[PDB]
Amino acid sequence: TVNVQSSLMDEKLALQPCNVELLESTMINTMFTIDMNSKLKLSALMIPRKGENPTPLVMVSNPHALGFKANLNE
Amino acid sequence: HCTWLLVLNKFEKVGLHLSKDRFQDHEPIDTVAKVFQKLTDSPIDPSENYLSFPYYLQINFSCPGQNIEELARKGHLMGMKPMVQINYMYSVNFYRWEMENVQILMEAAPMRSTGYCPAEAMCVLNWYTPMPFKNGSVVSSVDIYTNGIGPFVSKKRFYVNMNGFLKRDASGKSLFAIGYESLVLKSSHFRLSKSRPLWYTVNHAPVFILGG
Amino acid sequence: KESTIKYMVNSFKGQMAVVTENEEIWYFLEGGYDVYQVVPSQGWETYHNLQKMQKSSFHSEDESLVSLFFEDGKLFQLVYLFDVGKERLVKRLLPVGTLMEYNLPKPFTVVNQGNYQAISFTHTCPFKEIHLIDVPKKHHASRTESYVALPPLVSESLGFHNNNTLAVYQGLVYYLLWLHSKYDKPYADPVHDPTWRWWQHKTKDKDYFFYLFSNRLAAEGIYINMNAYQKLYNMSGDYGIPDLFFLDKGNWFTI
Amino acid sequence: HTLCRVHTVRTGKVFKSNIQLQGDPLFYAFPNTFVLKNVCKADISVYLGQKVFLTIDN
Amino acid sequence: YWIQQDSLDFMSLNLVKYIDVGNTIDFQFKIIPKAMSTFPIPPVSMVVGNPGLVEVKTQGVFDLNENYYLDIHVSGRFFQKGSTSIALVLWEGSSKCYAITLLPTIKSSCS
Amino acid sequence: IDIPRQNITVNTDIAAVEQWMIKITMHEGLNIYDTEGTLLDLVREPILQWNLGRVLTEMEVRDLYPEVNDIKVTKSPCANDVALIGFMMKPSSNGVFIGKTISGFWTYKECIWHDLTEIIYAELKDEHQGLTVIDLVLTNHFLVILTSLGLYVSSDLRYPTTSQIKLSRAEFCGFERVDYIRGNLWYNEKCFANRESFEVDYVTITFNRSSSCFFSKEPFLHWLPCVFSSIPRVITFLIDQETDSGIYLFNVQDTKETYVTVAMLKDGKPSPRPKFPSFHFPSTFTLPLGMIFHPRSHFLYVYGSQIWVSMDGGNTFEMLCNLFSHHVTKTSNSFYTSDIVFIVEDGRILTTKAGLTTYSELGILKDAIFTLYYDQLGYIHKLTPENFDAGSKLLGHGNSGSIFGKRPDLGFEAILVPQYISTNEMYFFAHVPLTMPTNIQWKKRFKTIHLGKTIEFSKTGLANIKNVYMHKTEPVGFQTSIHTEII
Ligand SMILES: *[C@@H]1O[C@H](CO)[C@@H](O[C@@H]2O[C@H](CO)[C@@H](O[C@@H]3O[C@H](CO[C@@H]4O[C@H](CO)[C@@H](O)[C@H](O[C@@H]5O[C@H](CO)[C@@H](O)[C@H](O)[C@@H]5O)[C@@H]4O)[C@@H](O)[C@H](O[C@@H]4O[C@H](CO)[C@@H](O)[C@H](O)[C@@H]4O[C@@H]4O[C@H](CO)[C@@H](O)[C@H](O)[C@@H]4O)[C@@H]3O)[C@H](O)[C@H]2NC(C)=O)[C@H](O)[C@H]1NC(C)=O
Ligand SMILES: *[C@@H]1O[C@H](CO)[C@@H](O[C@@H]2O[C@H](CO)[C@@H](O[C@@H]3O[C@H](CO)[C@@H](O)[C@H](O)[C@@H]3O)[C@H](O)[C@H]2NC(C)=O)[C@H](O)[C@H]1NC(C)=O
Ligand SMILES: *[C@@H]1O[C@H](CO)[C@@H](O[C@@H]2O[C@H](CO)[C@@H](O[C@@H]3O[C@H](CO)[C@@H](O)[C@H](O)[C@@H]3O)[C@H](O)[C@H]2NC(C)=O)[C@H](O)[C@H]1NC(C)=O
Ligand SMILES: *[C@@H]1O[C@H](CO)[C@@H](O[C@@H]2O[C@H](CO)[C@@H](O)[C@H](O)[C@H]2NC(C)=O)[C@H](O)[C@H]1NC(C)=O
Ligand SMILES: *[C@@H]1O[C@H](CO)[C@@H](O)[C@H](O)[C@H]1NC(C)=O
Repeated sequence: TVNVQSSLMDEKLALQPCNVELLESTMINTMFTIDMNSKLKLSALMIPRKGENPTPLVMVSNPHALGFKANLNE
Repeated sequence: HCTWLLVLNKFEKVGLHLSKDRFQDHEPIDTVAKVFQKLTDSPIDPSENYLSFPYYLQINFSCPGQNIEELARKGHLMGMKPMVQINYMYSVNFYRWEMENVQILMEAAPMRSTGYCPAEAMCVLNWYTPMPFKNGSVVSSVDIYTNGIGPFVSKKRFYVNMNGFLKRDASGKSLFAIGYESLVLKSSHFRLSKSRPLWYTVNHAPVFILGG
Repeated sequence: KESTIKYMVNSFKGQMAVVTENEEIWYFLEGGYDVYQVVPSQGWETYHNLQKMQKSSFHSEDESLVSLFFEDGKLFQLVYLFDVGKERLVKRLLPVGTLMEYNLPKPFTVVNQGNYQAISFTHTCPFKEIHLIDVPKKHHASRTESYVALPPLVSESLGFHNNNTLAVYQGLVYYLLWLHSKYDKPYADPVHDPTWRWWQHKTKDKDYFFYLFSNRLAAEGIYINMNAYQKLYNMSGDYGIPDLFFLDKGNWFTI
Repeated sequence: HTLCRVHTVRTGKVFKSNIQLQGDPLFYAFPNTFVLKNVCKADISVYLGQKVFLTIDN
Repeated sequence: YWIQQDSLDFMSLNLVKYIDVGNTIDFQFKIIPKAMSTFPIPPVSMVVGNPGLVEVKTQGVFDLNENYYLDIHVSGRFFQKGSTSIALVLWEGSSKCYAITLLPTIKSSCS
Repeated sequence: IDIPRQNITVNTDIAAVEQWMIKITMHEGLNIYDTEGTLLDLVREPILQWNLGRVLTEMEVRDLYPEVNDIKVTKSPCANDVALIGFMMKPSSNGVFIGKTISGFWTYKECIWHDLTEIIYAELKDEHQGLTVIDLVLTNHFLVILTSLGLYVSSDLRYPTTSQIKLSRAEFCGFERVDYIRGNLWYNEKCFANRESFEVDYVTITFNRSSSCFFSKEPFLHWLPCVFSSIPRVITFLIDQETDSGIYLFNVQDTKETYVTVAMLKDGKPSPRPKFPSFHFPSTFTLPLGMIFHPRSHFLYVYGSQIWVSMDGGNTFEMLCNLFSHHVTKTSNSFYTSDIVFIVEDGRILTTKAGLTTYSELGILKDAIFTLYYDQLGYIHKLTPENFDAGSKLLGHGNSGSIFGKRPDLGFEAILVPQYISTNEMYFFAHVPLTMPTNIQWKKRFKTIHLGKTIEFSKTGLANIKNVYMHKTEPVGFQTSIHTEII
């Protein structure tokens, strides 16, 4: 049983730490339905590393059928 | 850096003299009815009675390396106005008075001193505030701080306490009833004297006295 | 046991100062079982030298302690400076926190940095920082009644105040406190907040009055604002743990 | 030693049970081995290779 | 230092606001200090150009993390026109930050 | 994308209009990748409609290189990137040459050079060997050119009729080619985009040498003396529109007195009887040279051998820099990012930002003749004949440290001794060797420049300076010290 998280610390490899501290939401638990002339709101909470500046993005599998507007606020 | 300077003035000498006066009068005076009568286009009903507290708070501030008057002119020209917070301390006799404790938040009003003024506009400039007091207290603490504009001057706490040990004479000058104001401090008094306690009731003593 | 205490000064808020015959001040914090010598000490020498560098007017080479006392939790000592020509008695401040922060011999160790070694002082405080959150409203906790009386506006171009304007300010503040006193009558009155009975009908004319002031048509150029003189019940201002707390029959608080 | 540490799972052999294999075993046509996991139930999987193993357990 | 202004149309460094008679302009800024901070005193010092035609009320609050929130409320005195500039300066901040001073202009006039 | 212009501006009138900022983002709410730029309106800019003069072809501009003596720039207040460059030349060159740009000198090639000699000659009545332009200033609706032979004012930029710029000559008399060449023009840069009634443009002209100051209101056709009736010399007169006052910088010859006087601007004319008592600079203020307002602000700067800044309207000044036997020649600044650049004699460049008492030094430039320019986005440019240098390194915002290779060391050749005063604070005492010449003391002393600076140590070291103390006598052998926070 290889534990990749621990193996990604060999000094020869010399990886860089993850730049985001937290990225969480309750949206992962359930699937959602959009009926005709209906909309929904999704929420996520993200905390970056002390010094790093990660850029969050939101994507959709089917852009022809689904449109999104995303707002990131502190 | 900069420090506040607060002084008590009289009603009859608000701008003429900048020297300190002692908080000798504890009765409101009625020398204001005339100006309120003269005031028409204002929400003032002639029925209600209007009279004044004696004394004013004169406020200026000093920073090292610059004289006071150009500092006051500067503070005015930059938009800064003192804010004053007067807090009263209740009397010990809760049988006679009530334990209730009040505050009053005021803002100082700039006034040019009544001097010659070679300059066309501004001169010696001081911020004045009424000094209010109420029945049942003799200790009030005055916190002065800027309104956030202009130069920064640290919040300073003064005490304007009633002086009940004075008396008037024929000439009208405030002279002490307890003793004679006829001595000057000398270095010989403090050269050989050791430190001594200062005893008083902790929050309700207006006047401090030190002997020894 | 070599020293003898001349007298004791208390803060009534958790701190105490001790003056001996040798004129050395010791400090005691009621939390701990420790007395610290503050005035004859390395930190005081540092602070005194800094006051020399800053050219403070309260600090001199030769001085004599007249006495010391606590004012609202701050240690103020009145001292006679023996400056040549400008000798004077003045009340100075003793910042004991600053004196403790500058006491300098302290446990330190030589750490290692990039092929170089530097002096790292060993921290002694069990915590990095302490903070109070969810504090309780100071004015409600200490049961204080607060008023506001802002100065009347003036139409003068430079913004200065005459003696008559200050007289108007004086009378308005007096009348505010007069209503404060007359609010203690036994009968309820229809509307709380005593200043209501002062404004009453006039509250319907505000625009008119304001008009006459905006165009500088109003009497002596003074403007008396209704909202300027009133008793504030709820404000969000200075915070932290209030000093006094009042409790009545099972009511509680949290910190 | 480095990376993962080996351990072998072997149960039901505590006594000399002799059950012979019935039928002809299946074999994955391709030379490489593969493990196909049931997406919904993690425990169920199929090892495809020289011999085909369908495990309800992991 | 970092200056945060989350209100839209207030984000731009240069901005001009118009006040009519009796109208009022309110805005809020947040200052995050990336380092120690001069905590007893506010990190922002502000000055007004011709305070004779504008009255300014400023409220400042510190928090747990030493961030500084200030709210500025700007109103006109009486019926006259003119313009004044209120400058908010991070006196402590070094000369290397992209934005140290902010210079709103308040006009008493027809927008 | 294709945006109809009616979706942005929706009117087309020749008037002073502000240049827009552009931000390209991947997602406006979820701001992830963004780029900054500008947008300029070409049908409304006043100066762009007119034709400046005979355009100089290639191989003709470069013939001016051996003749150029100084460079001057106009900023075009409301919309930057519309600057004009003027060559000041030695009496050998018989012409007036001015170049114009549209992209803020980002590319040297895209600069159009014109010769306005014939337009001046049309209204010229005093011909001489030299007519090279001494100074030029661009107001919101007008252009004022102090040519060697006189002062000229553009007719009006809003209403174009002639299709070529028309310059009318403003008259003062007894001014020889000599008085005009020592003149210079002071103009408070403010943007009047919508031109409210109270907003007026004032321009003052001062010539060292019957007064030497003169000043004038909007159309600059009638110039009146800015001072009325052992004589103070008005170095600079400025109009404070916000407080409606006149500000004089006075220097008295034969003594060392220097003072700024503020007077109420009664009926459009500066009154006597100063508004409030005048501020007197120390006697150490050797030679003042100028006094300016930072654009679209109320900060007042006085420069020369020393640099002073005044909060409020010249009531009190705080000296932020002293220069010994050196003087500030030219000043440059931008309303955007509020950068201030002082170009001192010897080529050193001091930098600051408006309202800050502390300043820094960017570096030393050895170019013989040059000037510094700030465009709309705050990018700094070095302008020399045949070279417009934007910066060796580019950054996402307009930093002004792009031109110079690296930030300089503010240190000096002295001996420091460190002393702990707490766990976190520290002293550095700078030793001035006993027997050191008094004339050499300053070489080993901390200055005002070191406030708010960081101290670095080669082995391992980093700390921040929070206060600078001067104590000549208290320790023997040390004259200055810094109180420092350790990092
Ligand atoms: C920063 O950048 C922005 C970018 O847009 C810039 O905004 C622009 O500022 C201009 C100021 O110079 C504004 O001009 C004004 O335009 C008015 C028209 O308003 C109408 O608004 C409707 C809804 O908003 C809109 O549908 C309508 O659209 C079109 O209008 C056309 C007429 O121009 C018409 O042909 C079309 O069919 C359609 O209807 C308009 O947008 C003008 O009315 C207004 O006053 C007129 O000015 C013009 C020329 O100046 C003149 O011919 C006319 O007589 C009016 O002049 C007089 O005005 C004074 C008071 O101003 C009165 O006393 C007189 O009686 C007249 O009314 C003005 O010009 C422009 O609207 C605005 N654009 C946008 C999109 O908001 C900022 O100005 C820039 N800021 C800085 C500091 O630079
Ligand atoms: C700022 O406020 C301070 C105190 O509030 C003022 O200081 C006071 O100045 C007066 C000057 O009139 C001093 O009065 C004394 O008068 C007698 C009688 O002539 C004279 O003999 C004394 O030598 C002195 O002049 C007073 O002592 C002084 N008080 C203090 C505490 O310094 C100051 O004048 C105000 N400054 C401005 C510019 O308004
Ligand atoms: C503390 O309370 C006392 C009494 O409650 C206040 O004194 C009283 O003030 C009123 C108003 O000035 C006086 O009314 C006056 O009465 C006399 C005679 O009737 C008359 O000359 C006036 O026309 C007016 O009607 C009242 O006499 C006076 N009481 C006494 C005993 O002097 C006092 O002002 C309060 N102190 C403060 C600081 O508020
Ligand atoms: C404000 O000061 C003025 C003086 O400038 C005071 O007016 C004087 O009042 C006395 C009353 O005894 C008259 O004798 C003087 O002639 C008045 N002066 C002038 C110039 O007329 C006025 O009383 C003061 N204000 C208040 C509220 O007392
Ligand atoms: C241009 O403006 C019109 C409204 O006048 C709008 O319908 C159209 O979508 C706009 N064009 C773009 C590219 O947004």
